[PDB]
Amino acid sequence: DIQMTQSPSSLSASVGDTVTITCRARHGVGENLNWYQQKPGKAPKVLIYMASSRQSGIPSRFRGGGSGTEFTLTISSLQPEDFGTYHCQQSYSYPWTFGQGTKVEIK
Amino acid sequence: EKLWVTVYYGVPVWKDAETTLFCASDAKATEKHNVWATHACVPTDPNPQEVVLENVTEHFNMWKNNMVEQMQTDIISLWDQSLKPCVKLTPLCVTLNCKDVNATMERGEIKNCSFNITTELRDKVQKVYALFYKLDVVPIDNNNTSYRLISCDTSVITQACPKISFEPIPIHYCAPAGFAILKCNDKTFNGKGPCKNVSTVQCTHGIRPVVSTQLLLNGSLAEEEVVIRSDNFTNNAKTIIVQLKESVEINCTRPNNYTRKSIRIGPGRAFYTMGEIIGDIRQAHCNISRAKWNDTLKQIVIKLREQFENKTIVFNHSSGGDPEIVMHSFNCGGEFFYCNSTQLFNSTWNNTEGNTITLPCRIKQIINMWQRVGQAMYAPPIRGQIRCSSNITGLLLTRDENGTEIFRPGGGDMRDNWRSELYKYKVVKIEPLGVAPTRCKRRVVRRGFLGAAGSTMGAASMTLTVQARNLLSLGVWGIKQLQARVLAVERYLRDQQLLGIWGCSGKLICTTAVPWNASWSNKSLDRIWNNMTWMEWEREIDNYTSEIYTLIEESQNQQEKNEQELLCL
Ligand SMILES: *[C@@H]1O[C@H](CO)[C@@H](O[C@@H]2O[C@H](CO)[C@@H](O[C@@H]3O[C@H](CO)[C@@H](O)[C@H](O[C@H]4O[C@H](CO)[C@@H](O)[C@H](O)[C@@H]4O[C@H]4O[C@H](CO)[C@@H](O)[C@H](O)[C@@H]4O)[C@@H]3O)[C@H](O)[C@H]2NC(C)=O)[C@H](O)[C@H]1NC(C)=O
Ligand SMILES: *[C@@H]1O[C@H](CO)[C@@H](O[C@@H]2O[C@H](CO)[C@@H](O)[C@H](O)[C@H]2NC(C)=O)[C@H](O)[C@H]1NC(C)=O
Ligand SMILES: *[C@@H]1O[C@H](CO)[C@@H](O)[C@H](O)[C@H]1NC(C)=O
Ligand SMILES: *[C@@H]1O[C@H](CO)[C@@H](O)[C@H](O)[C@H]1NC(C)=O
Ligand SMILES: *[C@@H]1O[C@H](CO)[C@@H](O)[C@H](O)[C@H]1NC(C)=O
Ligand SMILES: *[C@@H]1O[C@H](CO)[C@@H](O)[C@H](O)[C@H]1NC(C)=O
Ligand SMILES: *[C@@H]1O[C@H](CO)[C@@H](O)[C@H](O)[C@H]1NC(C)=O
Ligand SMILES: *[C@@H]1O[C@H](CO)[C@@H](O)[C@H](O)[C@H]1NC(C)=O
Ligand SMILES: *[C@@H]1O[C@H](CO)[C@@H](O)[C@H](O)[C@H]1NC(C)=O
Ligand SMILES: *[C@@H]1O[C@H](CO)[C@@H](O)[C@H](O)[C@H]1NC(C)=O
Ligand SMILES: *[C@@H]1O[C@H](CO)[C@@H](O)[C@H](O)[C@H]1NC(C)=O
Ligand SMILES: *[C@@H]1O[C@H](CO)[C@@H](O)[C@H](O)[C@H]1NC(C)=O
Ligand SMILES: *[C@@H]1O[C@H](CO)[C@@H](O)[C@H](O)[C@H]1NC(C)=O
Repeated sequence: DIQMTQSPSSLSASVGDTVTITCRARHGVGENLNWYQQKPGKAPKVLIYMASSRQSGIPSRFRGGGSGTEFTLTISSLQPEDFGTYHCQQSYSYPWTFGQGTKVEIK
Repeated sequence: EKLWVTVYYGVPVWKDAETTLFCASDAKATEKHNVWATHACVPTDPNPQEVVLENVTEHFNMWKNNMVEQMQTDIISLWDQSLKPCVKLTPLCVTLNCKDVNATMERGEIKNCSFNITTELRDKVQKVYALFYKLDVVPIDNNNTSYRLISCDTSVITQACPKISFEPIPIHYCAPAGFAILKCNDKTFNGKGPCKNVSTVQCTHGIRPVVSTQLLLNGSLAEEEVVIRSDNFTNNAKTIIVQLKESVEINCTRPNNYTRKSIRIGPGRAFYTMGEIIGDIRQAHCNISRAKWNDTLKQIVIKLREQFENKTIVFNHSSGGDPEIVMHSFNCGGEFFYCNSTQLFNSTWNNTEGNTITLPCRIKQIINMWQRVGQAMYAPPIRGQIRCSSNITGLLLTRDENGTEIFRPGGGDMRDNWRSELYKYKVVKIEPLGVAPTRCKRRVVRRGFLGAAGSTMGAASMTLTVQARNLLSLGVWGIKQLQARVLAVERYLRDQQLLGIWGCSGKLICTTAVPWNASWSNKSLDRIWNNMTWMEWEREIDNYTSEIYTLIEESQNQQEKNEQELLCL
């Protein structure tokens, strides 16, 4: 099983700034890393598909990229609606493991 | 009394030309996987420039405008590029066992078809079922329940990738450096002939690549009145493009919800089709306000009467035939609607109930779009209630005998939709070099780009810098961008080479040693410099230009360079 980590484990920022969450793999996965947004008490929804491909309905404020083992999610012009826990998942090889998640508090 | 040839660089002279144009878009409009690939276009400038050309009258002809053919080529190439990396439905051409789905309710419009699919991935025949629209399935074996998918026998059906969006995004056309686009600003311009208010732009306004027939949607409206345009106009076999003064709001809908299922075709590939119907079954329809359409026809009839003399005008429905060409059509919401439109062309005007006209509409998935044979697209189900609320801004009419003219909704190819937006634009080629007589021998207020074009040669001659400071500086748009840059480079170097040989590489005004020959133009300098514009002069000198150039290089730079070579001693 490919082990996943994420950094920072706890993040906070004010409305309108730009933040970065980095998801790290023990082994390379090409571009096959998905990003999800989980609201407290709700199931997550996917934000980014193959590392950089954004899901329709998600505003352009959510950007991402990277390859190999180090990937980033960049959230520009942070909004109150962006409060929640972000997760990253590898689709390259089975099991499709997840990182521990990053909690984003909005101030 | 002796006049000498002098070379000018930056002459506001243009000639008609056909060139490759490149695209631009509003980078802050901006979804990817859009069929129009607008993310590959150069971002537009917030400042559009727009220089009004005083004293310039230009001849515009919408029916021979290369920009329309170029746009059609780009639109078709973009569709083929977008659809290419998608699932082919070749394995899906199988015998369908179809029964009517029982239920303004529909009466047999949706069929429940069960068929068995042979799949490569495993030797496996699976009995699957799917829902299809009546227009998607062609009956076979007489009265048997056997059907096939429409156009399978004539084309290879390509499934559109569900991630592909069909939303129109305005596309700006921009001339390569060294070329310019002239825009006609006449309020009642009829599409042909002279235009008085002509402005120069680098890029056109945004054009929404809306694909429709009979009625023009979105786009742009006329400013003063309804304008009816044609080519010969006498010839009944010519499309009449009607641009409206005020838009008509048309609200089309597909009230059914449905669900979507995926039937695997092969590894990594599946057929996306309609599943169980959620909710009741209601006919798709479109609501257009009656009073607004009534006034729209009143204005159209007035203009048609003015151009066709005081004859009776009657609007009829289009002749029966293939729904793709005899019905109004559009791709609103990602689904493809075909609407009857008869209620809009069913009245005699010569010289009463219901606030809204409801047009029945039918949904089709297998589309032989662009009037081609051998290709077809399958649009996956959207699974949603499509509220459209689009603007009608123009009509395409055709003409067919007791003193009455009969008009039908219709048109030719999709080009008619784009002329409506490109009618005011012309692409021209700038040739910044020219020659003129002056009194000087070598003896070894600003308006913007081409703003002096309508001025006399004098007064215009002090703005040559304005043009000199201009000119220069893997999909469809990438290649066209590459061709545009290479063309601009080639033209800049041709001009620089000509200036280099003459002996004028560093000057906007360059004096030569070649005397002026009275046979070229037997006119005094005041008759030339204070009467003619640079374009009239260039046309007048167009028969002797190669002679002047031959004399200037031969006698001025291959002899100056030999006389100087001898004088050093
Ligand atoms: C002429 O102009 C009129 C007036 O503008 C045009 O009308 C607009 O039409 C568009 C196209 O439908 C419409 O935009 C939709 O608005 C919906 C409002 O509820 C949105 O829900 C919808 O978003 C979905 O589709 C988008 C395009 O695919 C996606 O970017 C977006 O993320 C959403 O995607 C969801 O749904 C799709 C379904 O296909 C699915 O694939 C995805 O997974 C996801 O579930 C659109 O933004 C505008 O609202 C209309 N404007 C008005 C004022 O009504 C009209 O279309 C033009 N005429 C023609 C002929 O094109
Ligand atoms: C269309 O036909 C399919 C058959 O392929 C229908 O499927 C049956 O539906 C009933 C209940 O409606 C179930 O009890 C059966 O088990 C289904 N059989 C299958 C899937 O083989 C389907 O209901 C019909 N759908 C519509 C929209 O009419
Ligand atoms: C294929 O389907 C038809 C009805 O559509 C059925 O009569 C036939 O038996 C099926 N054959 C196989 C091999 O599944
Ligand atoms: C002429 O064209 C310019 C283009 O900028 C426009 O602003 C102006 O109103 C037009 N005038 C007339 C009389 O058409
Ligand atoms: C449609 O017409 C309305 C009329 O009020 C206008 O506000 C709207 O911007 C128009 N939409 C388009 C896409 O042209
Ligand atoms: C216009 O159409 C008429 C049809 O009567 C034809 O005689 C005429 O030659 C046409 N003229 C042009 C310029 O197309
Ligand atoms: C489709 O779903 C909507 C959800 O609001 C519902 O109102 C509508 O009636 C449904 N359509 C039909 C035809 O039942
Ligand atoms: C269209 O008009 C009819 C009139 O009965 C109405 O019932 C229907 O809801 C309208 N449809 C839309 C999409 O507004
Ligand atoms: C279309 O729907 C809009 C919804 O805001 C409504 O205002 C408008 O009157 C409708 N037009 C027609 C022609 O029914
Ligand atoms: C529309 O014009 C026709 C012309 O014959 C007239 O009979 C009809 O009553 C008018 N309808 C409205 C709603 O103005
Ligand atoms: C055309 O319009 C006339 C108007 O009198 C009508 O009688 C006729 O049925 C319409 N349709 C055709 C196909 O002629
Ligand atoms: C439009 O509806 C009328 C209703 O009488 C029908 O006769 C006509 O054939 C329909 N047109 C098309 C193109 O289906
Ligand atoms: C066309 O107008 C006539 C006028 O008598 C009317 O009877 C007929 O129903 C109209 N056509 C449609 C499709 O409603």
